[PDB]
Amino acid sequence: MIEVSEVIAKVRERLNDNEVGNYEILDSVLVENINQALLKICLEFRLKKAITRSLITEEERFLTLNNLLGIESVKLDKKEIESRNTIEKDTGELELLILSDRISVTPFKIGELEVVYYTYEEIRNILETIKLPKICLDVLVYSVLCNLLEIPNNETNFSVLANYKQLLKLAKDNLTNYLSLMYSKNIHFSKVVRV
Amino acid sequence: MDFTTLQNDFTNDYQKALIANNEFLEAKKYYNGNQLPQDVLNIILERGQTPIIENMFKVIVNKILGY
Repeated sequence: MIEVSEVIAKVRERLNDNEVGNYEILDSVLVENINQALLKICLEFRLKKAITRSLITEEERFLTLNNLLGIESVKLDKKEIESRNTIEKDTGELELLILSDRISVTPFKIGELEVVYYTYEEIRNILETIKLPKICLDVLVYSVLCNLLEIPNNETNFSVLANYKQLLKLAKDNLTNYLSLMYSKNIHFSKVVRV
Repeated sequence: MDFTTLQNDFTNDYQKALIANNEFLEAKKYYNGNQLPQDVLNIILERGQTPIIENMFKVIVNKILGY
């Protein structure tokens, strides 16, 4: 778990804005930028998988998720749902209807939905805590810092942004190392193709 | 002529003919398809591979016995 205070402190130090009195960058701006960074980080690395198992009937037809990034598996009464669409097809094959963080089934059928998806748990207060591995700290800083360096404070801000991009790439490499060590098999040989 | 020397001479004859009877049973196992060892079979089956056994000397013995 990462506290927001330490991310904020590192960003303030890096922006030469570690002054309690002045705060040229408002904390609302920093919290919004941290939300954006959490968005991008959780989308690119698929950090947070969530499972929701609800029921849809004729009364309520939609399943309201929260902070949706992507759906990787849908079951309806232990039956695979195959295609995804946003158009509300009248009849045909059974598809999953996505309505911008509302989930239903296109040629509607009474039943239950077991959906696997991805989530943010974004923050709104400086005293909150980000439920992410500590290795994700440097990728949060260096990603939110590139978002703020492009305020035209200095004539050489974009070269500094370019340097921070490489630093961010290295941080992402570290994060990928961690994720592979956690959630991946410890294998050393491949399997023969069986057809 | 009694049980004592019969048991002792059977032990002496069986222990000195075990290294050849083991090779006889190995040869009869190799003739009947059982040609791969256990560790080689495990190494093949851990990769998801089907172990193929080419019984190339069964047809040789079958040719000589057919003569």
